Amino acid sequence: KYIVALDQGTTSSRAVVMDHDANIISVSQREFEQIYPKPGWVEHDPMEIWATQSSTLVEVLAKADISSDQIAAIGITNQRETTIVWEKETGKPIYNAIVWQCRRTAEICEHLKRDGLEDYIRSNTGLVIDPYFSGTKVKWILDHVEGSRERARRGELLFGTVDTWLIWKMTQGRVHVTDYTNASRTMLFNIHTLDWDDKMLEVLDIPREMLPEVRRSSEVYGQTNIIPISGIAGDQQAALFGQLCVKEGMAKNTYGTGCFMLMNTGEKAVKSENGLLTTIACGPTGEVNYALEGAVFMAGASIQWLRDEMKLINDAYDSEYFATKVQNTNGVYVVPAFTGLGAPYWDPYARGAIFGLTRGVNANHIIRATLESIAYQTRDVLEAMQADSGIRLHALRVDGGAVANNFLMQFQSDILGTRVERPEVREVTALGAAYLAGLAVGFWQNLDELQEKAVIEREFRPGIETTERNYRYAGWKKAVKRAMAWEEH
Amino acid sequence: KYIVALDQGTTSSRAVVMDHDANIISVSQREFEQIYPKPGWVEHDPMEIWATQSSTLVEVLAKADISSDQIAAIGITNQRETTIVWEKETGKPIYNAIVWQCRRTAEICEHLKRDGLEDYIRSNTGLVIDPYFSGTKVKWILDHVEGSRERARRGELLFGTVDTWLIWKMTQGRVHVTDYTNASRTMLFNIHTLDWDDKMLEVLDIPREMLPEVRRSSEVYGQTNIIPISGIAGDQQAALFGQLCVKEGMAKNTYGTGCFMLMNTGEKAVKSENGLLTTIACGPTGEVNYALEGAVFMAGASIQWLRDEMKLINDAYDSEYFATKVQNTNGVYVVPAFTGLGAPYWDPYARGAIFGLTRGVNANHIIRATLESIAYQTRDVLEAMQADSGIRLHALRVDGGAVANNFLMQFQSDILGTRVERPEVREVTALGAAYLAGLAVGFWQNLDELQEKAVIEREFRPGIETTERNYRYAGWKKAVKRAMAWEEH
Amino acid sequence: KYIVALDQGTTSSRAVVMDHDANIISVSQREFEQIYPKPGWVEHDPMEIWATQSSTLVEVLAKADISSDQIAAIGITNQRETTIVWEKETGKPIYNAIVWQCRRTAEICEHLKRDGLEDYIRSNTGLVIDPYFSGTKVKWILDHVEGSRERARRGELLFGTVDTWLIWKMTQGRVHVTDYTNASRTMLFNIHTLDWDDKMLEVLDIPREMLPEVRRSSEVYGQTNIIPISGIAGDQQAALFGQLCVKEGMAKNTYGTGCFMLMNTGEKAVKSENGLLTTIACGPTGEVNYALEGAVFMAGASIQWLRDEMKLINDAYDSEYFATKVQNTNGVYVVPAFTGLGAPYWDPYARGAIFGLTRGVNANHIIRATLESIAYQTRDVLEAMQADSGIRLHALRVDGGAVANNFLMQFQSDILGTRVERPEVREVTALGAAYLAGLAVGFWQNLDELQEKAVIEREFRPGIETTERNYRYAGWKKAVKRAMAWEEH
Amino acid sequence: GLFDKLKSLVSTIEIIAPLSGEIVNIEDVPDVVFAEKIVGDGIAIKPTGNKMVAPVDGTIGKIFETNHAFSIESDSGVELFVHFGIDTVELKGEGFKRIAEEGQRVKVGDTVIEFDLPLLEEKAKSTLTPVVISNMDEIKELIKLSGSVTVGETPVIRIKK
Ligand SMILES: Nc1ncnc2c1ncn2[C@@H]1O[C@H](COP(=O)(O)OP(=O)(O)O)[C@@H](O)[C@H]1O
Ligand SMILES: Nc1ncnc2c1ncn2[C@@H]1O[C@H](COP(=O)(O)OP(=O)(O)O)[C@@H](O)[C@H]1O
Ligand SMILES: Nc1ncnc2c1ncn2[C@@H]1O[C@H](COP(=O)(O)OP(=O)(O)O)[C@@H](O)[C@H]1O
Repeated sequence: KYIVALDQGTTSSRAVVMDHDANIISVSQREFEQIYPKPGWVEHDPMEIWATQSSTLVEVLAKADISSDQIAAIGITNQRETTIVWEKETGKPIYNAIVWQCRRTAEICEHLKRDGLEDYIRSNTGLVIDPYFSGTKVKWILDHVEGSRERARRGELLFGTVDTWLIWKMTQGRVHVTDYTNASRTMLFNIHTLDWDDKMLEVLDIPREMLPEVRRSSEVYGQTNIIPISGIAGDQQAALFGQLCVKEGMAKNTYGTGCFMLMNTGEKAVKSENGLLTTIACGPTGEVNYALEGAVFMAGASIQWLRDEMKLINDAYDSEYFATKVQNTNGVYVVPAFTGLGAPYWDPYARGAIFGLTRGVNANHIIRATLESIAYQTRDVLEAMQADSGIRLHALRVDGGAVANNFLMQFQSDILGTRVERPEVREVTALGAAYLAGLAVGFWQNLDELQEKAVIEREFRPGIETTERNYRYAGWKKAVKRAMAWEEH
Repeated sequence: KYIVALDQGTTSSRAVVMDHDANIISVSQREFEQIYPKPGWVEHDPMEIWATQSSTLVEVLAKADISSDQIAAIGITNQRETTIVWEKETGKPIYNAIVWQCRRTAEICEHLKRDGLEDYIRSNTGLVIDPYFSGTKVKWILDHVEGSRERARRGELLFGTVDTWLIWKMTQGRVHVTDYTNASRTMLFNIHTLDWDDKMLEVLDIPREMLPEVRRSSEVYGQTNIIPISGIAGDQQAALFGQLCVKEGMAKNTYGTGCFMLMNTGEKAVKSENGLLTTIACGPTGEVNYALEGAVFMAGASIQWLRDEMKLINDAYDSEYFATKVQNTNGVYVVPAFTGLGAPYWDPYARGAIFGLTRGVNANHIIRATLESIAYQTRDVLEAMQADSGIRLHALRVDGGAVANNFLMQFQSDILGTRVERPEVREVTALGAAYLAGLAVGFWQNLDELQEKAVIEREFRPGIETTERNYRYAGWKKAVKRAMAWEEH
Repeated sequence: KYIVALDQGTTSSRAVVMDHDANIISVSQREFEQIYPKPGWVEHDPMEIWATQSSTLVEVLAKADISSDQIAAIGITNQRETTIVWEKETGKPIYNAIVWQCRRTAEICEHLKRDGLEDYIRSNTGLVIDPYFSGTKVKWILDHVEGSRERARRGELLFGTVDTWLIWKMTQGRVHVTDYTNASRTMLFNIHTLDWDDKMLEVLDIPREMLPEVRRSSEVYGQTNIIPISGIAGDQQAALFGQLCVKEGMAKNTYGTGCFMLMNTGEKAVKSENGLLTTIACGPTGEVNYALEGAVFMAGASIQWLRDEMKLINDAYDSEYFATKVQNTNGVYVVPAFTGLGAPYWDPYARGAIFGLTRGVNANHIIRATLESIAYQTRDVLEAMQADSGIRLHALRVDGGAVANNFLMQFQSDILGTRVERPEVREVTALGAAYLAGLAVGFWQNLDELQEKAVIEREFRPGIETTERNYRYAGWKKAVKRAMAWEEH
Repeated sequence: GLFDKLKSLVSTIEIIAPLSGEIVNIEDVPDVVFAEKIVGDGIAIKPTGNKMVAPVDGTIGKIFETNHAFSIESDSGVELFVHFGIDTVELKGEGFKRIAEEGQRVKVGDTVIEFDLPLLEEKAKSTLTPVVISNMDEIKELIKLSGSVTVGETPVIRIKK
């Protein structure tokens, strides 16, 4: 039999099928619209998200006909923090999905820093007071609809990030559930108590009647007719798991839409003194482990911008070719602060900028500089992951869409000064959610039956250009300073 | 109250709302993928079609909140001839929608011409033996699945073009219906007897158990929960109706994806001796009228090709600007025979071609020549509509996506030598389906309450370039000869 | 010391320096405007040509400072057949350079075929009655200026192709000279008598007072202050010489602006019964040898068109990448008959055309098909060179701008079914003119001192796709038929 | 009936017959790149029954889209190329049915393309099926065998690396 994985990305919706070994038999992906109502804002349509994620589901199974009774279970991985609020009864959303990227709620984060409620939230959630997290996105939806909050005490409407959104639609409204890794990302959840924090619920005034039942990452939570829905983890926490980074000090970086670097820390919650987040991840059976994290908002979403709005490339694959036509970027820096700067900066008001322009700078210099910022951003948070930990990575394990760019992986190797290990399985976010489902449904009986599938296909070592490393990076560092606090407030 | 219109195009899916006057209050449109499995082939996914048409429906009503009980009825207009066959029980299609454009079944049309079954089908259907029509697309789906036809006598699976596809999905499978204008387009329907032709069913061996109940264009056929589904017409026959071309000799041309020119002939079926089709249209209450028709496959779908595959423009709107940068096309001709040549040629094997190239020919010459072929094609079938009728149009009434190109409308005026009347309502295909629904549901009580809404906004008269008319057109004529019968058979 | 080479192309002007071994020490190139006054016409400005060729000369010498007295001699290679006529006294041209490509004089070639003067000109010149050659381009300049011909008997104005144009400007008007290979290309020269043909001078009425002194390919003809001007050959005849194809049966193909394939035949003039030309080439010391030739007008000038007018690529180098993104051309054929069809067709009225278009055809299919026509054209004249000779090439020696496209060289190998030998010296047209100059000036004492410099750097053998060879080529063959005789006459 | 559910009587490098039939000389094939070993050297097979098989143990490389020919590479580093008939891309794959996928690991005898020899005799220019080593540069000695062969059983070529 097989296990199905729903992996609902910030930009795409992909379903993927696995056999009992671990193989990918079919992968369907269905990209959808990004809604920007005002400049620092991003939004998806909750229905366009479910429309796409269903299409994919009823597409992998048909692609090679197989259905309902050759399938053990369903795992769910999803993009984190984007908040949805819907009418329980009608199953209709009272707004659009305010995405993780969106900067709309910076004013609410300011009131929260004014109050001196800064140290409480880093301590009890591991997070930062920043628009990224779910918490204050729920306050904004309630503060902009008329009567939504009273109606939320009377229970007519309820909250959820994308994992609880999708399972509700799949289980005709019956079960309404989050897992631990996904709940932690809301700023409404205590990471110690492992349950919704009630001061954090009071300062933003969310009725606890809205919230889900935070269940666990491997466990059957309901059925699906469309059959056991048994796994859930935030896509970055399941990618750490498909990478089998299930013991302490083990880490990976995903070059997806943004770049997310996490490191398992086991049973200990480590306080970041260097701009990182303390989140929750899974241990070898799907239990609560803590992790350390750096979130940058902007990796391959920058290549999406050169292709769709700027129209400089046609494919994102073409970025490798035009970038290796020039040799250097002529002095140009690109800071992709399109939705502010994530870790370790955490600046809501920073915007994207291009720097050092001269008349001889052409489009290949801009394309090469966009690819370079993915690498420099990764150096910013890696440099921070060592100061917080103590560990020194001598290799870097990667995954994502963008790891198929050989120039980026090599440039990443030179600017870092470490080796960069690349798997022949690029799809490890889906796999991490599937192992998570197979586990609960007795399909696998833990990770050692999956160890012999982490082939590390290509390896990237520092060539002789790694001697420019610091010179190149000091130009990136003075470039970021100047994109900081652009938006006035 | 309001009436809703579902207008499901070859490329887009659009829903539009009307008040009791006639106004468009909201219009949602959701474009979808075109599948080309082999070169002369086009296919849509039946589920991608319903997915889009539902999205739109549950989008116009929300766009300005209104639902189920401020709405009199639902009208359905749809792209004609594309065949779907599905599992009655599961509501799952045994193939993709073989589109009207698709050239896949040319071999079956050849066996039908070999048999001397040419004059029978022009007589009893008004149509031509050509891959365009539905008939032989159903034979190909049955001849390529294993067991599909025996299963079709035992009734497990049934046929439908897009109107019967959409209403089935909307009425949970209960009613399975076509109208007269839509049924006539299949080559399986007698236009005299006004019921399925049983010789045409035998030569292609379709079980009559597959077919729909051919009901009428204005009549409540069922309800919809999602409420009276009361109107249905093929999109070109409803555009003739929104244009109020409801009496004989009245005509219009739509510049949509293809160019379709129809003329009402009332109670008489006129035999075309000049490459046109004898189809069915509506009379002032939605009754059977006959019409005369010229179908060209290729109008704004050619501008879609310059934007998506060639990447020469970014918007289709940009075609006007780059085309009026040059003054002439330097001798270049474009023949958009991408899916063969429709009327009056009817050549399955003709393919697209560009002609007269020189080193000084740039991209604006190609863009201007693509816009010109829309105009020359329209001259080909207008010239034929006069030879078949006897009438001489002194103006040309138009509608469509592409009528917002002022250069095309003006070039159309010069190459024809007649005036070109343009409405301020571009959306008359939807409206024609809505009047059709309002009628049955007692919402309007016929067309004179809608006469004072046919304002003819801009008028285009022949400028002094109409003296080049024939010289320009004789170059188009020797260009078509050479794109003919490219594909070998 | 060094030898300088002036190589004045149809599109570029390049000067290149050689040491006593054979090395290229410096190469300057200066591209210039192509003038198209009417569609089938091409023209260069005689002054824009000399302006560029001087710039280059006074640029290689400076590039690495060296001047006048470290240089043995100057060799001249030039594009063939383009006619210039100038005022002897003022050194000002009475028109623009009517290029070899230009189709303007097709009407004069028709009068010449009407007269039955077809067999005389193939016999005494080896050429075809076609606008390509110089002869009738001189009649058109004289027939369009008022008084130019009487003034040409009184000697105020004189004729020359680009070699005699450049040496006149370099030798302040003193010497006015052509070589044998360059004179033969005019249609005004007997290839047997090796002197201007006086019937050919009468039928087009050129005063013999206009003509140059046809000197030889290696010989000091004058000095240059700017110093012995000692070599001259038409660029295709000097490329045969840099390739050391100096004995019979030896051949090469240049993929330059057009594709020119020549084969040395020694002391014999072979009559082409298969659409080729009988021209003149050099033997081991620069003596008259005869050669066999196929001229196609349109090779990398087609890639210039996609870059400059169509704007599909930015570099011609980019054609390899986008062409190898697709795998096939989807059925598309490109016939680059921009200036009619050269050998073996010789159709003045044929124009460029693109064929087999479908909605799924994108820009990479068109780019790949443009590169393919260079290969198919080369198969057309190679196939003819064997029927005229008897020889069967088992390898193909190449040179040119376009041989750096590895996809084209490989596709050329598969469509031909032979190996394709490629030198690490791409610049062999310049070198062939320089050896030609070194020879006369005692700098080298013949070719064996230059044999050990024909390294054949990359070799291309037929991969497994050569089995499609004929299928692919039969589609090219029915495509050409349809671009033939487009222009009406 | 058909016999694949039934276990079969089972079993210097050999190249086992991609097809059943009689051997013909590669130089007796009417297409010059095979007849003169331009694309490789090896032999042809005049086929007698409906399927082409994997000729060695390796990975499939390219099945052409007309499904008339495939390339494979033995783990003993040999690239063989099997191509049904000559100028067969014209049939636009009409008589073939692709059984396998391009990156596919295989063993000797595993089916890769099934055909319809009654239609192909009737329509192809030639039905003879070349099987050549397209990396001849890499190999020392080549011994060609003769007579009748049966698909997946009988050897045709012995190479020594
Ligand atoms: N060759 C490439 N070079 C750079 N970026 C790429 C490349 N291929 C894909 N991308 C980017 O990677 C992203 C897709 O990554 P993926 O991990 O599959 O999705 P997600 O970020 O939604 O989880 C897109 O933003 C895309 O632009
Ligand atoms: N300004 C324009 N100029 C030319 N073609 C246009 C222009 N605007 C839209 N189009 C074309 O018109 C078509 C849309 O027409 P429409 O009638 O609304 O849809 P349909 O053909 O599906 O019924 C598209 O093919 C689009 O490329
Ligand atoms: N990579 C390439 N692929 C195809 N064509 C090329 C490529 N590089 C250069 N070209 C073409 O080759 C031509 C230049 O060839 P060259 O022999 O140096 O000049 P010429 O034809 O004037 O003698 C140009 O027309 C250019 O477009």
